[PDB]
Amino acid sequence: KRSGFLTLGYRGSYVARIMVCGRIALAKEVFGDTLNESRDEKYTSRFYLKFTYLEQAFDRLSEAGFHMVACNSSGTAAFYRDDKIWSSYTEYIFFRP
Amino acid sequence: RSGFLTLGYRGSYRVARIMVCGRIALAKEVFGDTLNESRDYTSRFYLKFTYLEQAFDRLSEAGFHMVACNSSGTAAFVDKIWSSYTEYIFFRP
Amino acid sequence: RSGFLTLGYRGSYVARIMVCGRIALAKEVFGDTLNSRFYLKFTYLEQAFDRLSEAGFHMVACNSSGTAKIWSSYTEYIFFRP
Amino acid sequence: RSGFLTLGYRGSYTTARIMVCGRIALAKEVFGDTLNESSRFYLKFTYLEQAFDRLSEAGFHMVACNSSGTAAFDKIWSSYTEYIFFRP
Repeated sequence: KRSGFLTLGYRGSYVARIMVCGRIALAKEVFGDTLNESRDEKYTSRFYLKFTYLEQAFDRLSEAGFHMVACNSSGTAAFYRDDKIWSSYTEYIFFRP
Repeated sequence: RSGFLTLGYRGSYRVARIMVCGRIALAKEVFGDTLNESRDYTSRFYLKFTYLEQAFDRLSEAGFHMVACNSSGTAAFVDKIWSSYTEYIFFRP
Repeated sequence: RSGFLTLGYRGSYVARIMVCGRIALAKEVFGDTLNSRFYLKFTYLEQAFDRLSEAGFHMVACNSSGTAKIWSSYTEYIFFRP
Repeated sequence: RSGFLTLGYRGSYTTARIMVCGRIALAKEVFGDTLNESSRFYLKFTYLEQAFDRLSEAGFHMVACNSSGTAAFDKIWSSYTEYIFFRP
């Protein structure tokens, strides 16, 4: 089935890492040869994106017919007391009918 | 004087409740009489007459900084209707 | 699944360990509860970090403030699960 | 003669200057020429153990301790501990 979900993970710290989770057939259709599997899962796996920024991944998902459904963001900071270093991780859940 | 404060915002995209968890001394110092205990979320404390932006101003003037955060927002068929629940962790040295 | 958990306790170096967060996350991690300012509280040997570590939570922040003689401190631990 | 003094200490123990807060008369008496203007000052040629000895020999007792530590992704820890001393 061409329908399904695709989770887009982004681990940033304010060249980051972009993750793609979901069925393999859906990941290869939207992202092509930018996938890099890292198993750590039946018919689904997690991939890392090369030669692709976050905005480009959105354009690939938008043209493929996916829409953002859920978004799980979380960040933690560490300290003088005015300057902090944030380390966030966001998951954008996309779905295609 | 030092310690943590937790905010629990459950909004949509203005009728959102703001849960507060932490020491009673720090919560009373920042929010004052806007603290209320629901006699009906492990703290049962919420904020009256206070939006999320106003809660950030009270924490900033009191000397608290956002050290951690975790948001989770879903969407239903409607653009769309987004329902997000966010937990803010504030800390004052 | 995700969320924060806070463990605050007033000791004299030990009283109850108050728990902050959601009731769903509190009962999922702990088999103990109660009825600071927190409705739920755990009274144990302070080895609840294991019940938090294997459950998926990690210590992300900590703050201990004590005053004097005998010291009366109040420590707050911040745990988070992705 | 009597007053308060605070010793700020910052560290970064992943997976260290010393600050002094108080009156210039009390800070100059305890730490001599080790403190420099940053009132607030920072110490040189002095560790945390030696700073406690200078306050102990001067008559200051530790009355408060506020230790804090924040982490960020097995992570980068940023700890800040200040000791509040007082002499009658």
